[PDB]
Formats: sequence, C-alpha cells, structure tokens
Amino acid sequence: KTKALLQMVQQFAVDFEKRIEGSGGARINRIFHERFPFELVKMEFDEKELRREISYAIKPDMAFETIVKKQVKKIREPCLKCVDMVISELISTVRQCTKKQYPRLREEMERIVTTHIREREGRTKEQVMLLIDIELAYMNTNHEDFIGFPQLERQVETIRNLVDSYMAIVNKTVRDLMPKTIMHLMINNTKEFIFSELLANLYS
Amino acid sequence: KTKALLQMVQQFAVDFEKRIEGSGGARINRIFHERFPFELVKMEFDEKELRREISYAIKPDMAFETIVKKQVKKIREPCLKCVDMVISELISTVRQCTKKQYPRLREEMERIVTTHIREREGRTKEQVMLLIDIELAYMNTNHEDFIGFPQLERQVETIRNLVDSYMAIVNKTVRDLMPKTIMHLMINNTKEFIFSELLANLYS
Amino acid sequence: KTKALLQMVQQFAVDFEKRIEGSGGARINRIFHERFPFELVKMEFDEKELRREISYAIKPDMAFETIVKKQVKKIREPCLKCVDMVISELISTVRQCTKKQYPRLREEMERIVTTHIREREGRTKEQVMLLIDIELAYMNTNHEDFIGFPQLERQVETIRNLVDSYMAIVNKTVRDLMPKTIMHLMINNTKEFIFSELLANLYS
Amino acid sequence: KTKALLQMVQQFAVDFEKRIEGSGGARINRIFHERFPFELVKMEFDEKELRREISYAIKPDMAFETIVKKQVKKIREPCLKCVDMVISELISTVRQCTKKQYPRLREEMERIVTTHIREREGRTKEQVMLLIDIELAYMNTNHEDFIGFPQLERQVETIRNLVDSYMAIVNKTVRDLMPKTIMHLMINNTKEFIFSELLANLYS
Amino acid sequence: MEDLIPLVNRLQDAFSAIGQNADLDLPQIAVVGGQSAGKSSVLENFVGRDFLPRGSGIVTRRPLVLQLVNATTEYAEFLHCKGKKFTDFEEVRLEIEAETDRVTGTNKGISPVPINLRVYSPHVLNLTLVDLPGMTKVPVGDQPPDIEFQIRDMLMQFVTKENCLILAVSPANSDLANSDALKVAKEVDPQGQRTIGVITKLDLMDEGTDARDVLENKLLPLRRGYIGVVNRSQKDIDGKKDITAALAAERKFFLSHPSYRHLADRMGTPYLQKVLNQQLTNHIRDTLPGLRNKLQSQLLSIEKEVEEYKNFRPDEMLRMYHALKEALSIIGNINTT
Amino acid sequence: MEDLIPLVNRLQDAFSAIGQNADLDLPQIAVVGGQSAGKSSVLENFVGRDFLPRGSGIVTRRPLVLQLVNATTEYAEFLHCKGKKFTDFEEVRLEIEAETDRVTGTNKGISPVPINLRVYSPHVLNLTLVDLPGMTKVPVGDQPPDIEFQIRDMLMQFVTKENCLILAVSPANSDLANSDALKVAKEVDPQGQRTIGVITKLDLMDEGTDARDVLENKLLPLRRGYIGVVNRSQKDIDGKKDITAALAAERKFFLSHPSYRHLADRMGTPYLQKVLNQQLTNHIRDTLPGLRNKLQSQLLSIEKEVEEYKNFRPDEMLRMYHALKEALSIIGNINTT
Amino acid sequence: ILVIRKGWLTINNIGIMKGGSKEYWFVLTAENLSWYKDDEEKEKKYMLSVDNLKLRDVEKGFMSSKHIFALFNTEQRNVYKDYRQLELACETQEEVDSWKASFLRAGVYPERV
Amino acid sequence: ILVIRKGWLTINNIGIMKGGSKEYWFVLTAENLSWYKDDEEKEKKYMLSVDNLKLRDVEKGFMSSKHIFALFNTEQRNVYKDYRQLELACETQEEVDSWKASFLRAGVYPERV
Repeated sequence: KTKALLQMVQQFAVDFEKRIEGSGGARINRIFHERFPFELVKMEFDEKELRREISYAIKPDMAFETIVKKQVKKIREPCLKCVDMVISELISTVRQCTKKQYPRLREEMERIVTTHIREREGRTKEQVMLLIDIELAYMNTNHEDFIGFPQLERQVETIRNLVDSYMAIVNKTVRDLMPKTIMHLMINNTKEFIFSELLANLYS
Repeated sequence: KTKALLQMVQQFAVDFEKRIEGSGGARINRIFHERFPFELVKMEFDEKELRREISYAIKPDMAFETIVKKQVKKIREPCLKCVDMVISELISTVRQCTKKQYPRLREEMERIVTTHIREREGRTKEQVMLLIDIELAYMNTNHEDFIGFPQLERQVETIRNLVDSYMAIVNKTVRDLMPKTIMHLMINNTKEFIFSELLANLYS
Repeated sequence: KTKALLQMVQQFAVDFEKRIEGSGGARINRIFHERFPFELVKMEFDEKELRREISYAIKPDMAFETIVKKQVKKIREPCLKCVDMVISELISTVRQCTKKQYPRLREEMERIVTTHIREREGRTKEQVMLLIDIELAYMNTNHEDFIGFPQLERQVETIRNLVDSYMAIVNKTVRDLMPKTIMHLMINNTKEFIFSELLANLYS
Repeated sequence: KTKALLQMVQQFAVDFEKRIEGSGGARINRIFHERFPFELVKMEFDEKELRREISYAIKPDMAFETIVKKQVKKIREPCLKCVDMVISELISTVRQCTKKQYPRLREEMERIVTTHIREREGRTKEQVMLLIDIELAYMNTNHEDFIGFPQLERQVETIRNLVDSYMAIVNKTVRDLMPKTIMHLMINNTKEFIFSELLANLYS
Repeated sequence: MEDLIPLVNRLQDAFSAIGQNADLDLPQIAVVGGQSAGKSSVLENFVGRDFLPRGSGIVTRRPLVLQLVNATTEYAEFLHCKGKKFTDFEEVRLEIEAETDRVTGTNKGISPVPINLRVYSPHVLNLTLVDLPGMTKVPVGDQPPDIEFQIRDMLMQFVTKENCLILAVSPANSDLANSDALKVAKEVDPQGQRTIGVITKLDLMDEGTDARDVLENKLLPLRRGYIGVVNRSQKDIDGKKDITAALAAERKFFLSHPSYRHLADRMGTPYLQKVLNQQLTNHIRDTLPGLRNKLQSQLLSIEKEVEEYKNFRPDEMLRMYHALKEALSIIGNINTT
Repeated sequence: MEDLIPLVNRLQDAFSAIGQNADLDLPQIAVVGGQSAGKSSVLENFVGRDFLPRGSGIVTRRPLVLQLVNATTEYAEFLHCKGKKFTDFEEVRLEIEAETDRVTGTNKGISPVPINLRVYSPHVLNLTLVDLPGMTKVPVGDQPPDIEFQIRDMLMQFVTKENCLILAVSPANSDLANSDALKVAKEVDPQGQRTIGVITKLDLMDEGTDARDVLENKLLPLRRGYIGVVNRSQKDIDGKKDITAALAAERKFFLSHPSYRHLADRMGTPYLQKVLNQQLTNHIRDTLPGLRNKLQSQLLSIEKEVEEYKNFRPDEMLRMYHALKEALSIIGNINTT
Repeated sequence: ILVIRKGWLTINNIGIMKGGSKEYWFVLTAENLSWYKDDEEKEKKYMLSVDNLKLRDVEKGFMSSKHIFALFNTEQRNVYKDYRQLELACETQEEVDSWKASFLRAGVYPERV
Repeated sequence: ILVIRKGWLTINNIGIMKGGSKEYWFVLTAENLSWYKDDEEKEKKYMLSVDNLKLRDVEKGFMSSKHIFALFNTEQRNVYKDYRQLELACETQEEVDSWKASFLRAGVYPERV
C-alpha cells in the first residue's frame, strides 16, 4: 500500500489535463459533439403545433403555457445520450489503475474507492436535468422575431406574432448546450479523483 | 328600511352597467383607453443596456443566464397613468343614484359600503407591480441562445447577437395587459359588496 | 347558505360582461341578428295598398291615418320572435347556479329567487310593445322621397307624391331596431341579477 | 218687425254666396289666394339645423327619437298673412244689404249680431296655431330611420343621412291647409247666427 | 192772345213752388225807328195805355226802363221825382212829358241817361217794356256826329231777344237803303212771320222819287208785307195837339199809286193786330219740349229710390212726388190748345 | 257689475296667499273735459257719492289723489288738514269744497298741486279714483298761456290705462275740432265700445252754427254714439245751488233738431249705465289666459320632483301642492260666467 | 381614419374625348387618396393607395400656364385610361406646396423628381 | 485581429448604371481591407488582401473637386467590374492623410506613385 500509492500513481495523474484540453479531448470533441446535433432534431419539435394552444388560451405569456410542459419531457431523450458517451471512457479510467493483483491488497483497496465515485458521478448528470425543468417558470415569447402590428382592437393583435418563433429556436439551444456543459462540468469532478483523490483516501 | 333595500337598490342594479360603459361618463371613458397606448412606446427601452451582464457571467450556459433581471426597473413609470382616469367616473357613479331622500337611510347606507370600494380600487394598481417582479425569477439558458460557432474568435462571435431580442419583449406586454385589467377589476369587483351583504351588515 | 352565497357565486358573476360584449355575445350577435331581417319581410307590407286610402281620404297627414292602425298589428309577429330567442339562454342562466342539492337548502333558496325574475322579465318585452303603438299619433308622410310639383289647383297636388314612400321604409326600420334594442335593454336587467342580485336578496 | 225679419232677411240670403265668391269683392278675393303660396316657400327651412339634436340622444332607437320637436318655431310667420285679406270683403258684405231704412230696426239688428262675428272670425287664425303645436308630441323612431350598417365607423355612418328628410315636410303642409281653411270657416260659420237665432234673440 | 197770357202765368206759379227755373220769358215790346218816325205814337196805341213821352221831330229822347213788379204797397216812384208817390196814372203821364220838354228843349236833343220809374201793383204781370231813342243817320241840334252808332248799340241789347216784336218804323223822305231801322228788324226775323214793316211819310216823298222796289215786297220779301202810318207833323205837335189828327192822312198814299194798289188787303193798323197774335202762341211751343223734360227727370230720379225704400233701414222723397204731378199738367194743356 | 266686483276680489286674496302677482287691475274712473264741461258733476253722479269739489266755470281746479286702503283704524286725514280725523263723510265734503273756493277765488284759477286725502276703511276695495283738472284751449284768470299743454300731460298718466272709462265731456259753444277732451277718449278706444261721448251746451250754441257732422256719428263713429248733458249755469253755481236744477235742460236739444231725432233711443244718463257694464266683464277675460298659465306652471314643476321623491335620500313641495288647487278654481268660474 | 384634407385639383391634361380640363374631387385620408367624377361618389374613376405614393415637380408639362406636379404609381406607367401621368395643376406654386404638407401626414413624401 | 480602423470613403467614379457616387463601407484590420454594399455585409462586392497593397496619390483624377488616391492590386489592372482604378475620395488632403496611417499599421506602405 505504501509502495503502490506513493510512486506508481503519480505519473498516471498528469496525463489528464494535458490530452483533454490540448477518448481523450482531441477527438472526444470533434467526433462526439458535432454528430450529436442530429440526435436533437429527431426527438424534438417546432412549427404549427405551437400556434393552436396559444390562440385559444387567451379567449401573451399566460397563453403560451401549455406547450412547454410536454416539450421538455421530449428534450430528455436527446440530451442524456450525449452525456453517457463521455462517461464511458472517463468514469472507468479512475478505477483503471487502482488494482495496480495481490489478494491481500485488493480487499482493502476496493472498499475505499468504489463508494466515492458512486455518489459523485450523479452530480454531473443532475445538472443536465436542471436545465430542462427550467422552462416552466416564465416562458418569454417575444423572441428575436418581429413585433406585432368594443375594446377588442388592442388585445388580440399582440398574441399572433410572438409565440411562433420559440419552438424551433429552443431546439437549436440544446444541441450546443449539452456538449459545452460536459467540458466544464463532467470533466472536473471525475478528473480530480484519479489524478489525486485516490492516493489521498486510503491514508486518511 | 326593509322596503328601502328592496326598491332603492333595484333600479341602481340596471344603472351600473349602463352609466359606466354607455359627453357623459359613457364615452368620456372609452376615449381615454385608446390614447393610453401611445404613452407606453416612448418611455421604455431596448438595445445596448442589456449587454453589460455578460462580463461577469462567462467566467457558456452560465454566461447566458444573467440577462433577464435588469429589464424590470423602468416599466413602473407608464402603467400607473391609465388606472387613475377610470377611477373618477366609476366611484362617483355609485353615489349618483344611491339616494333613490333620507336623514337616516341614504347616509347610513354610505358608512358601511365605502370601505369595500377602498380596498377594491387598489386591486388594479397592484397588478402592475406584480408583472414587474414576476420577470426576475427565471434566467433560462434555453432562451434565444443560438447554437455555438488569443481565443478572441469564440468570445465575440455569439455574444454580440444575443442581447437584441430580450430587450423588445417588455414593450409588447404592457400595451394589452393594462386595458384588460380594468374590465375585470375596477367595474365589477366593488359592485358585489354594496349589492348584497349590505342588507345584513347594517343591523350587524 | 353562508358558504354557498359568499364564495361560490362570485366567480360566476364576472363571466357576463366579458363574453357578451367582447349563446354569449360573440355569436349571439352574428347568427341571430342578421338572419332576423328575413322574418321581417314576410309578415309586413308596402307598395300600392297605401295609395288607395289616402287619395279618397281628403275628398295631407289626415288622409294617411287609416293605414297605420292595421299595419302596426302586423309588426308584432316579426318583432316578438327575435326577442324570445335571446331570452332563452339568458333568463335561464340566472337560476342556472342557484341550486348550487341539500333539501334543507333548496326550500328557502327557491322562494326568494323565482319571484324577483318573474316581475322583471316583463320590462324588456314591454319596451318592444311601446315602439309599435307609437305610430298612431302623428304619421308624417313627407319622407325622404321627393316633394310634389275653383281653388282645386293647389289642394290635391300635394297629396299624391308624399304618402307612398312610408310603407316600405318603416319595415326597413323594425328589422334593425329590434336587434339593437335587445343589447342595451334585454341585457342589463337580467345581467344584474345573476352577477349580484342573487347573493343580496337571501341576506337582506 | 215680424214682417221686417220675414222679408229683409230673405233677399240677404241669396246675397251672401253671390257677393263673396262672385273689380268688386268677387275676384278681388280670388286673386289674393293664388299669390299667397309664394310667401310660404322662402321663409321656411331645411338642411343642417335639424342635425344638432343627435348629440345628446345617442348616449340607437333613443338617439333617433329627438328629431321632431325643433321644427315648429319658424312656421308661425307665414300662415297668418292670408287670413287678413279675406276678412275685409266678408265682414263688410253683411252690412251692405242688412238695411233692406230704420231709426229702430236696422240699428237694433246690428247690436246682437256683431258679437257672433267676433268670435267666429277668430276660428281660422287659431287653426294655424294648432298645426304647429300638434307636431311636438310624437318623436317616433320608426320614422325614416334606415337599417343599420375607436368605434368611429358605426357613429357617422347612419347619422349623416338621417337629418335631410324631416326638414322638408313642414313646407308642403302649409301651402294647402291655409287655403282650405277659409272656405269652411270664414264664410259659412258667421252666417248661421244672424240668419236664424236673431228673430228670437232680439226680444230676448 | 188768350193762349199767351193765362197759360204762361199759371205755369209760372207752379214752377216757383218747386224752386225751378220758371222761365216763360214774356214778350218785351219795343219801338225802334228813324228820327221823327213816330215810335212813341205807335207803341202807346198798340199797348193800350198813355204813358210814353211824345213830342215833335225825334220823340223818344231818353230811355224809359219800366219794370212792373207785383207788390202789396201799390204806388209809383220816379228816380227824378223823389219823395212823391203817384196814385193817379194820368198824373204820371203829365209829369213824364212835361219834364222831358222842359229839360232838353224842342230842338231834337237826346240823352242816354234813363228815367227810372217802377210801378208796383198786384194787378199786373211781371213784364218789361222799353221805349228807346230813335236811330238817326244824320246829326241835329246837340247830337254827336257819330250819333248813328251810339244809339244803335244801346237799343240792340233789348231788341235782339227772340221774343221781341219789332215795329221797324222808317221815314220814306230819307234814304231807305241806309236806314238803320229796317236793318235791325230784318236781322231778327228775316222771313217776316212776326215782322211787319212800318214805312211812314210815303205820300210826303220828294217829287221825282219813289220806293217802288221796297214797297212791292220783292227786294226783301216779308211774309206779312208792309203797313204804312202817317204821324203828327211839326206844326201840330208843338201845341199839345193829340194823336187822333195825324191818323187821317195814313190811308191816302197806298190807294192811288198803280204799283202798290195790289197789297191793300194787308194794310192798316187794324190788320197788324190780327196776324201778330198767332205767332205769339208759337213761341211757347218751341220752349215746351225742354221745360217738360226737366220736370219728368226729377220724378224718375226718386222712382228707383222707392224700390230701395221698402225693406231695412235706409224722406224728402215722399213730399216731392206729389208736387211734380201738378206742374206737368199745365205744359200738356198748351200743346193740346 | 256683478261679475266685476265679487269675482275679482275673491281671486285677489288667493293670489296674496301664494305671494304671486295678484294683478286684476280694477278700473280707475276719471273725468276729463273742457273748461266748464261739468266733469265733477258727471263723476259724482255715476260713482254715487258726494265728495268731489264742484264750482263755477272750471270745476276740478286741483288734482285729488284718493287711495282707499283697507285698514283697521278707520279714519281719514288730509295733507292740508293735519291733526284732525273726520269720521263724518259729509263733513269731509264740506271741508274740501270750502277750502278750494277760499284759496283760488271764483275766477277760474287752477293749481297742479294735489290735495292728498286717504280714506282707511275695512268696507272698501283697493281702488284709485282721480278727478283731474279740465283741459282748455284758451287762458282765463291766472292760468298760463300754454295751459292747454301743461294740463294735458298731467291727466294722461292716469287716462292712458287700458281699464279707464273716459267720459270725454266737451262744450258745443267752443270749437269741437280743436277739442282736447274728445281727442284723448278717441285715442284709447277708437271703436267706441266703452267710450260714450258727452257733448254739452248743444242747445246753448251760437246762432248760425251746428255740429251736424259730429253729432250724426259719421265723421268719427263710436259704437255707442253720444249722450248729451246740460250742467249748471254761471249764475246758479255761485249760491251753492245744488246739482238737480241743471239736469232739466238736458233732454230738450236732442228732440227737436231734424238731423238728430234718429238717435233718441241711445240718449240719456240712464242709457249710459246699461251699456257700460257689459264691457267691464270682458276686460277680465283677456287677462285670464295669462294668469291661469302662471298657476299651472308651478304645479307641473313639482310633479316630476314627486317622481324622484319616493326611493332613497333626496320638503316644501308637499305643502305647496294643496295651495295651488284653490287658486285655479276661481279663474275657471269667470270663464264659465 | 382622420381626414387630413379634401380639396379640388384640376386635371389639366384630360383628353378631347372627355370634356376637356375639368376639376375632379380629391379625398385624402391617412390611408387613401381617391378621386371620383364628383363628390357624390357614384362613379369611382380610381382609388389609389397612399402606400408607395411619392410626389415630383413635373417640369412645366405641356405648353400652358399651369405649374404641374404629379402623383405616380411605383408599379406602373399610366394612372388611368390613356393618360401618361396624372397631371395635377395649380395656378400658383404655393397652391402646389400646401398640398405637399397634406400628403406628408399620410405618408406621401417628396423627391423622386 | 485588432481592428485598426473602420471608416467610410466615397467611390467618386461609380458608373451611371449603379446609382452614381455613393459611400461604401470599408473595414480595415491587420489582414484585410474589405468593402461591402453596406455595413450589414449581405453583399460582398469585394474582399481585398492587405498583402501587397500600396497607395498612391492619384493626380486629381476626373475634373472634379475631389482629391483622389487609389488602392491598386500589384497583380492586375481593374479592381472590380469595369472601373479602371478604385477611386477613393476625400474633400480635404488631410482626410486622405489620416487613412494613410491606418494602412501603415496593416502593412500598406506608401509610394509607387
């Protein structure tokens, strides 16, 4: 235990920032991230569905409401998939060095390591979940799209133009947002462990 | 007094739609409403103010987030003005044919009834405040945000466009929401009390 | 009784101005009112009947007389029918909420309500009747039509041109007049009741 | 005196059609009548005066109603003029052959008889007044009123046309009614008394 | 004569009562004639009274305007005899004649100044008799040289009247063609129905002359021809010798002249009376149509008024109706003779 | 007369209670007339009381403004008789007449200065009687030369009133065409329904004149024509000879003149009474429509107020409603006779 | 909605075959400038949108006394019938000018001369 | 990378067939001087490398009031379309001069006049 932690697992550490920020980061980035967007389009929607609910609803923001609740449910499918792909190589790397063979050594060694990673892998995934729930609270609709234009004349005018834009564009959002996310987030949590975390626990 | 309620507050019943919504009060009022909107446009804002927020946030999803908060502050000014104009004709409407004579009755009738009208004229004004606060509690990043794409090239590319949309949105809202308000609130609300609980209350 | 009147029948109230003045008012107006005129034509008359009586009568206003007495009798048929159509949905609405089920509650509840509506539904209908009787008192005949042109020469000249116009045009009148009437009149009386009237009586 | 009535008031009998209706009185009179009408046209009114009434009334059936009243005021002027011209020849007609001599008879005969003529010359003038007052007591809305069809579009559409017709009407009336009057009244009425009750009366 | 006096006077009174123009202008008789023709002698004989100044040569030497006026006092007063009233008509004559001779002399002198005398009596008709000074062709005594013209105009105011019986007396011993006397009479009645020419001194003509043409009534014919008279000579008159003596000579001339014998049956003063009367009646006849019509008109006037009288209140009319009836009857009677 | 007194007074009290314009302007009777026309004699006869100064020649020589005023004290006080209150009306007359004669003399003198006397009594109607000085055309005594105009203006303030019965008295022995008296009366009532012309001294006219045109009622016709009167002569008046004696002469003139016999049935003082009464009633009739309308208006006014009275909180109104009812009834009664 | 104007203008170049130069009734609002044969509007010779209307000073025109200006459709040559341009004429320059301010309000701006 | 400039210049010799003399939007950096039809950059009329750009005072030019200078490609005659040279104009000499310093930084040096 003294020999194994002290020397062997320090050359292992420095390999991680490096390659990732110049699979490792070189082609983690190109392949995965830029083929991800396709995934997006399929299990998501825009256009004329959006129009129906809003117009009935008034008879501007309040009308919009019904849409987003069911739409966000559909955003789980694509977003999650990208996440998992990163996880495979990176999460398994940490344990990928921690066995060093000796049956005396393995028994103590395992119990300390496995449980730490267990709790912490959940963090990153959860942050993705957060983004989806977000929608329900405000739902502004006056978008980068262009503005509209007894006492009917002022009221309904404003409804029509606004809502329509949002459905397409929100979909645009997620496709880039997941990939970006991962680099900052996914990355740091686990990174620590294998680099440094590992040697630390067994002692302490 | 039992007879007094039965007939005096019977003709008043039809008097209330009539006078308020029909120069007299009828179309003095309506005129007011269709001159209101012009006030809104001028005294509100767009463009470069919003942009400031970016600088703290970035140091991608987190960076976009900040935007929404800062818009609210200026929107108090316009909204109030409309409210006051309505008040004049309506409060004085009730008293104009609530006399039906008395040293006893006409007066005593007033003393309980006024107190409702105080609390209920307040409603409408309050709705203006509500709208402004509501905005702050969101900061979505699935908003307008569009798809991605020393390291100057990545920094300015997205940020520049971002600001434009969100600024617009508050302007549309106000013009429609203020007018609607009055119909529901001013007119009906206050009517209820004096119409019904009055008979009982006065003995108490 | 305290629970039922106080809360339950206040959300019921505000529904009435609203929809009617933007069946409810949306398609009460289009359908009923603009198919009504047809009704008119049938059971009413114009043209050459009018000519006969006037010319004999002198041997200008006095001559006209005989016509209108029997003509007004015929105006009852069409006018009434429009009236009733509005009544059906609106008069029955008020009682349409006043039962809330409890046999203890129903007995008191019914006796107070039914009799009020009874007396007041008659008002509106009566106003229609008034319009018809009106004719007999003056009967001017020099209409928008064009003027005419021993001591015979001045007298009879004037008779011919005038009378003829009126028969057609008076029929034109009624077809628009009934529909218009209803909105102002019908409307307000009952409106009050269900909105406010109802809660009031039981207490008082 | 018994003989005196029997023959003196026998030749007078035929004298009365004769002289009045046949220069003498015969065609001095007739001429007068056919120069009368021209007076009427000038000194009466149409067009825009009527229009004023609308403004109070509207705030649809009620709005039309007001019209009729305001016309009457100017119609006094012309009508009177005709009357006077007739008077001259007719009153002096009776006396021209009522003498048949006397210190007793011719004179005494006058004293009772004149008093009828006073009251009865008045008739004709009075009929002019009557016609004017009669008008005010109507205000029908089935009049000329034509079929219907911020809210500017509904306001001016109907109102504009409305005024034109009613203004005309008074003008026709006057020209025919004045001439007729004289025949019935002036001439015959006064004759009656002196012809018959005279014989008895004088003893009294 | 019986038609002229009675009928006229009777009519005249009725006309007075109605207050109308009575008229019925009674004949004025005047004698005109040459100097010494005998005018006063002729006039007084025919009238039947002695009251005209008479004298020698020229006789009427001053106008005598006499007016007979019916009046109750019965007297007479001269303009020159003031303060005396004569009741004796013979005394009247004596005064007139004496006064004339005394004041002018007996040498033909004349005077245009009238002698005014008015005889008031109830037994007379309202008449005017006028004796006028004799016309001359030649001056005598104290007469002017243009005496011929002055006298002529004076007399003409009376003699022109339609009802004036002119006895134009002319001396044959003076130029008949230059006689004023005959001219006047021929002027008023050319036909000679009521003019009878009196020629004097025909037997007293100068030897060697005669009036054959005039006297034979062919030069200027008259219906009744001529009647001659021979008045008092110069010697006789002076003594107050009376009228009678002159008359005797008168016949002699007409008888013996071969050229004038033929008209003897239309000679004398007596013959003159007979014819004259017939003409007088005629005069009334010509005036009658006019007078009658005036009376008729007044009656008719009120007739229509009567028609309107009867019946009603409307009186002199009634009284008037009766008065008219009387007047009409008199007019008719003259027409029916 | 029975329509005028009772009905008017009764109406007047009701109007007082409402605090409105009572009106019902009762006839003022005033006598105007030429100098010596007899104005005081005529006036006191018709009214029925002896209280007017009377005297010779010109009679009314000072204005007497008398006001009858209903009041509880019952007395009388003269402006010139201060400190004395008469209770004997006969004593009133004696004082008035004596004082006038003593101060002006008996030579026609006049004075514009009124004699103020006010008779307070509960047994009278609120009336104004005015005797006025007689108009002249010619000065006498100590009257000014333009007296004609001064007197005329003075009287006109009273006589122009629509309810003034003018007895225009004018002497026939003075120029009628230049008479001020007749002009005034003809001005106010040209038709002659209520003006009856009083012409005096018609039998006292100068020989050789007559009033034929005026008297025959064709120059300026009146409905009721004329009535003559003959008042006291100069000699009689001086002695305090009473009114009675003058009257006798009055009839004589009208009877005997052929041109005026025809109007005899419209002659006398007695006849004047009968006609006059009928006109008086008529006056009320013309004013009635106006008065009635005023009363009606007030009633209607509060009627709509009654409509708003009923229901709610909003009181003189109630009391007023009843008061009006009374007033209306009286007006109707005069119309229905 | 608001009436900006209403005023007569003379179409100075009206054909031989149409009576000659007559005055025709213009009605200007914030939305249209329409002209009829007269003010009763029984006709409708044309109804021109105020949208895309521009105004130019038409250089004298014919050899007349009129000072002409024209309204022209951005989309086409002729305005109505066989007319080349719709010639509107005033006797004074100023008269043309006052109408320019009324067009201004409705969104007919100058230039494109 | 660093923006040296950005400023308008008037192409004074723009054809009849292209609106006439208009101002066009120049963007200068250390690497390129590009000009578009306007500042939105929907167009790209050209994108000129800053490499081998040199600057000369073009001797008056046309008979105008402009003081002209030109940017010219070492490799070819015409700069774009049928233009002869790309004429850039300023009303003052000084205005031309301030731009010379901005080119200096990017490697556009003077001479070759």
